[PDB]
Amino acid sequence: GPMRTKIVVKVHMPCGKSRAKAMALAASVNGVDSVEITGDDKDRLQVVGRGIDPVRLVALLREKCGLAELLQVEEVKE
Amino acid sequence: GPMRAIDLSRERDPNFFDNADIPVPECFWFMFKNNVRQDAGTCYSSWKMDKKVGPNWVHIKSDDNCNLSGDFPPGWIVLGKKRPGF
Ligand SMILES: [Cl-]
Ligand SMILES: [Cl-]
Repeated sequence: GPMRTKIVVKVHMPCGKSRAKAMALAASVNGVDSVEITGDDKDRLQVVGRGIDPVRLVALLREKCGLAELLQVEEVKE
Repeated sequence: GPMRAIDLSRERDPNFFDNADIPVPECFWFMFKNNVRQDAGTCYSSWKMDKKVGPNWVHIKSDDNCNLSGDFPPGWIVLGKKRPGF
């Protein structure tokens, strides 16, 4: 099937309320299939989906959370 | 000694989550700046990823045993190892 991609973004989201806003944003992005929080500090979003533009995703997060940094983009090997 | 300042056999696992809907990635990667661990995660073997490494955005290839290849900025390195069960 179609190429899927894993994207890991560091996001400024110090508490649960801020995490929920970031997760809701990410979940609404066209081609996102899943969103999970990862990291020791719970400040990474792990997103998996189809045809997502990672830079646009980061732009949208940055203008909602105040800081967002792309850490990893990896096609899903399948 | 020690002979190696970076020894992945002595590193704790990354903080990660294997998504249920995609294949489990075979490798752990670990990123160091002047031998101090900065981050860690997962990636596929026999594959590739794009990764932030200090100030740089780097294309990193993996071989069948999680050896990683990329052009890292000075003081930085990303190293791989195969996860147990693979
Ligand atoms: Cl970025
Ligand atoms: Cl997985």
